[PDB]
Amino acid sequence: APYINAAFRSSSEYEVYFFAKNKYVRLHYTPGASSDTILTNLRLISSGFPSLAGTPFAEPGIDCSFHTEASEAYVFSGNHSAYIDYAPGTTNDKILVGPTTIAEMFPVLNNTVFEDSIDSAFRSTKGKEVYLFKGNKYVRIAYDSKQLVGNIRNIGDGFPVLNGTEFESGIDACFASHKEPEAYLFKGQNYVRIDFTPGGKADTLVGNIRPILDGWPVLKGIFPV
Ligand SMILES: [Ca+2]
Ligand SMILES: [Cl-]
Ligand code: NA
Repeated sequence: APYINAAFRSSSEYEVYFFAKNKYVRLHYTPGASSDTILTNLRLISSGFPSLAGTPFAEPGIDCSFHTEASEAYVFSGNHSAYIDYAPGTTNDKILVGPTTIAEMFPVLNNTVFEDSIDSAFRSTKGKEVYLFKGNKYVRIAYDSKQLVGNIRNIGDGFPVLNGTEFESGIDACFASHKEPEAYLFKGQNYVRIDFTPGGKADTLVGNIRPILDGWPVLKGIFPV
């Protein structure tokens, strides 16, 4: 039971979506402060995103997601994917593409460890790049061309600061902060903050690791879900 199974940052400034099982919350956050606030109380994914009702993303829920551009995002559940427009503040949310399987959405992932499911992913600052994580492996993909960038690598090799930590063999969830170029990584009950610089994964800065319920105290008594 990882506390947070998926996360992606909103088109709304300093807002983020955290998913756990078939449910989610929408938070307003402030880097540097423990002052985070719930804007949308824990509820069914299908309630917050009606276009997802009757799909793997509603039940059992979203296990990986990343922000792309505008109010669009990629979501996953097992071996399934959808490109969606969540249209913040309106009844106009919709699936642009899918549901389809991961390999159908991204043929470059066919016959890889990513085909059957993806642990987590976050939006890079460079071009249209996105970091995908599955076990102890990661790879960058450009979401527009849908082509891979670089080789599939061990997290520990691509990110030496994460080598030896609990993130080395996997990342349960993560998202790109509105404060660039930072990201948050989540593993089990813990999380950490990073400062990354595209191309130079080796030059990643990492903070000390903390329990989720201490860094985001507002989730206390709500998470684990
Ligand atoms: Ca996950
Ligand atoms: Cl994620
Ligand atoms: Na993201």
